[PDB]
Amino acid sequence: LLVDACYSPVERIAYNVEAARVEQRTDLDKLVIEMETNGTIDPEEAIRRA
Amino acid sequence: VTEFLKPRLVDIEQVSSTHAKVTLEPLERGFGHTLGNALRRILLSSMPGCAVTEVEIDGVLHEYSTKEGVQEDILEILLNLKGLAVRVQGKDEVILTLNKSGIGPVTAADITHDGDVEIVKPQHVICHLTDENASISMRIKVQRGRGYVPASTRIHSEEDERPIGRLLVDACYSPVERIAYNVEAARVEQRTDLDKLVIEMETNGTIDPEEAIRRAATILAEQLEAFVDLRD
Amino acid sequence: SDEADEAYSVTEQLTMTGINRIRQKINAHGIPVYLCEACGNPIPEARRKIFPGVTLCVECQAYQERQRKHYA
Amino acid sequence: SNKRPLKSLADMIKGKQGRFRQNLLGKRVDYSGRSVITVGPYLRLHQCGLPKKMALELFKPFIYGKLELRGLATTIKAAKKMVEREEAVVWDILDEVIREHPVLLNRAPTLHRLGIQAFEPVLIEGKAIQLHPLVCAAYNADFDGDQMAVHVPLTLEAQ
Amino acid sequence: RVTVQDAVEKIGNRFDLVLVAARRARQMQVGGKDPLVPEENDKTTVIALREIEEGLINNQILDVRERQEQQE
Ligand SMILES: [Mg+2]
Ligand SMILES: [Zn+2]
Repeated sequence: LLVDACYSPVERIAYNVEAARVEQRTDLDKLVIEMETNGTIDPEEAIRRA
Repeated sequence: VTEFLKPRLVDIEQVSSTHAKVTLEPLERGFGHTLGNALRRILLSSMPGCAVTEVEIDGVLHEYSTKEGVQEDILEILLNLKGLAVRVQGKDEVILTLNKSGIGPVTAADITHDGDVEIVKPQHVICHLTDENASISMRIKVQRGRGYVPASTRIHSEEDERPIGRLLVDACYSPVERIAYNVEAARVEQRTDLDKLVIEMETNGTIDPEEAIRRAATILAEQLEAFVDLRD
Repeated sequence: SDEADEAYSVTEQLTMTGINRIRQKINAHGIPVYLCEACGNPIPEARRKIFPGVTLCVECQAYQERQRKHYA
Repeated sequence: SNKRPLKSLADMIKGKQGRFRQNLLGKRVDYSGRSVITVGPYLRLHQCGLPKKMALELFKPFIYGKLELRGLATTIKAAKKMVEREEAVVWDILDEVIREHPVLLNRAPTLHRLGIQAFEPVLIEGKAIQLHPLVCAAYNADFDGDQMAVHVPLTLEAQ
Repeated sequence: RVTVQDAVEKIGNRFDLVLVAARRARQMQVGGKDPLVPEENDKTTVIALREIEEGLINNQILDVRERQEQQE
């Protein structure tokens, strides 16, 4: 009776990448991370830990 | 758990003048591909270079003309001056002079050196003087940048004003042409799951592979520092 | 659409409608008639084995084919 | 002074070259322009990638009004010169003007009313209009060189 | 603003909704007024439609406010 072990406190993380323009450079990039943890650490904590 | 073994570059292999294969030996499970893909992307993107940015040829007005005696259109001579692989030592730009006369090919060996500039491929042929008497001379304008700055975006309006005989070649400041990383298990007596990363980088001769990897890891750790603490 | 995909549909409809017309003209399943409906002649055995359900011998059939060739 | 008949009053009204046919319904329209559509698969169903150059041409009076409203241009001539040079604040004014302002996208055989739809412009580089993938069925548009005409609603009621 | 379904539901017509939103947005843009809803840097169009969502705006309310304006 051994169970799968998801030690990592992230239950799901997905990131999307959109467009950004600073003043002239419109080829820039905009990261849109989106994560949920299981509760041991809040999302912002897991992000900075990684 | 206990902790990650931090990678470190055990050796670099200059199997050719340009082709090199560096190695980063101890990598925990799952970091071969993390570090490898991030490193390949940084290297293929953001590496400084010494692209030749202008040419001013004596007796030529636009790129669309022919110099008497040299058998290349000025268009084609500029296209040959694009791939010229030059590594300056001290300044973020420099003005090479290339004088030549007589029947024969005009390689990159025909340029006079400042000493701060090193042409890595002096066999690289620029034009062909096909006249016993013909003579050409250019003021090539190498300068260090990063990425790809076409002459169009380069000429926003101007600096102040550009004379009529000065041609802007399309700058590609990027020493690297090819990255290819293999992650593979590393025979270590301590652990078996550890793997080593092997990066085949294919510069054009003007970037040391160790300096390339160090600059990549610095560019990455900079953004990771921007990430570490948030903030908003 | 690409202008050749619609052309494909047109050609498909054309060939299929032709194929099925020339198929319906066969009428394989049929009745043993055994005698010509034009001249009452004995439709020979082989012609009834080839085409189950003929109504004309080969002579009257070819005759009718000539007329229907021209029209009317 | 030809072989062909002269055109007359009854001809000046009737016929597809007449007034009713293609001058009383089919008219050339301002504040409009066409380009070559591409995919832009990241957009949402309500937006279309408008090139910065088409957007700066169609929305010209709106931009002039903005530059003279915010004081960035003293008079309409100064604003005209600003947006002619394409300075650095004409771009911010473009972002502001375009913000909630649909553009009608239309493709040539308008078989139904879905060959016209209002989209919110998203400014893009280049010169191709970026059209949502799930809208091609309505438009009957593939991305092998078709073109679309964008018109700009001018009134609050048309917005 | 993406879908105007709630604004349509409040007014119960799709042409009258356009008209009500247009007149309120003309008040708010040219005639000069204050949005009854907090404008998040929206044009007068979206502000008018969002107002119609919250019930703050409709034709009855607008004619009543015109009456009150005359009583000013
Ligand atoms: Mg097409
Ligand atoms: Zn017979």
